[PDB]
This record gives sequence, structure tokens and C-alpha cells, in this order.
Amino acid sequence: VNSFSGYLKLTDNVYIKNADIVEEAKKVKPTVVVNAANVYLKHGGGVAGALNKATNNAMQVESDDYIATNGPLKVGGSCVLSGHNLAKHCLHVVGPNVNKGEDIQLLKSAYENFNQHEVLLAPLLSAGIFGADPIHSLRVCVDTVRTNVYLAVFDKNLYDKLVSSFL
Ligand SMILES: O=C(O)C[C@H](NC(=O)c1ncnc2[nH]cnc12)c1ccc(Br)cc1
Repeated sequence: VNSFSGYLKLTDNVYIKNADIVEEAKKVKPTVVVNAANVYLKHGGGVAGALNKATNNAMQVESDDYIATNGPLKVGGSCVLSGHNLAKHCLHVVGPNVNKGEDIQLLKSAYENFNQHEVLLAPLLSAGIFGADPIHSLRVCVDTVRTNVYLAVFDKNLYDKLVSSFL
């Protein structure tokens, strides 16, 4: 039993809700919140910009030190950093950005990072400003993630389409 509330169950291990991941994280304080990161951990917009804003830019400060030490992530890769006031940890995961020409096959590799964590609050990878089809992102999630994932979908219209079209 966990604290996540109001989710629709899609499969044994995947759950979905129309919610602002920022507000959801502040309420649940999950062990892991997933950020829709880029390789430079520049949290300018989309989910990343919103999460970072909610940390009063502390996420960005921590991320800049991480990059200065380690260099950029790989597309499809991840790193674990602090969750600040939102969660114990933030798993920064880089899905491919279609608006940069990146291989959509890397979306499966991106979701594989979730399997290193028993329970996660997460957005749909590569959705939104990353330009991929969110219906496809959900399919890859369900077919790749084996740990317990609670998906927050900000847009109500998109949430209803995701549910109504789910196989
Ligand atoms: O809707 C989505 O979940 C995907 C993307 N948004 C985000 O990734 C996002 N951004 C900020 N806070 C969030 N909390 C949870 N997801 C959040 C998006 C896609 C299509 C349309 Br249309 C409008 C937005």
C-alpha cells in the first residue's frame, strides 16, 4: 500500500492520473520523482522547468555542479540527484527529443531506467515539448517498465485520450 490516490490502473504495474506532477510530488513526497531532463540538465521549460521552479532553482544549481563534474548525460540515460522539497530523489531521465532529430527507439532505453526503482512518480517520457506521440510513450512505458509507476498527465484532454485509446 502506498499514498498515491485517484489513479486509474492500466496494468499490473502502471497507473495514470490527470495531474500536475509538481502538485502531485508536493502532496505525496514520493521516494522518486522522474524529471523529463535533457543531456545538459538545463531545466528551462516543460516538466523540467516546472519542477525546477518549484525547487526555487535549487535543482538547477545542483544540476550545474553535476554537469561540471561528470559531463552531459546520454540520450536514453539518467542520473539520480536530490528531490529537494518534492521527493527524496529525482531521477533525471533523458528521452529522445523529436524536435532535435533523436532516435525514437531510444525511448525504450529511457524507460528502462525506471526499473532501477521500485516505485516512481513520472511524466510520459518524450511527450510535450519533446515532440513524441504521448500514446506511443504510454505504450513503451507499459511494455518496458516492470516496477510500479504512477504517471501524471498534465493535460486533461490528453489524459482522456490516453485512457480511451489504451489497449
Ligand atoms: O501533458 C503532459 O503530461 C505532457 C506535456 N506536459 C508535461 O510533461 C508537464 N508539464 C508540466 N507539469 C506537468 N505535470 C505532469 N506533466 C507535466 C504536455 C503534452 C501535451 C500537451 Br497538449 C501539454 C503538455
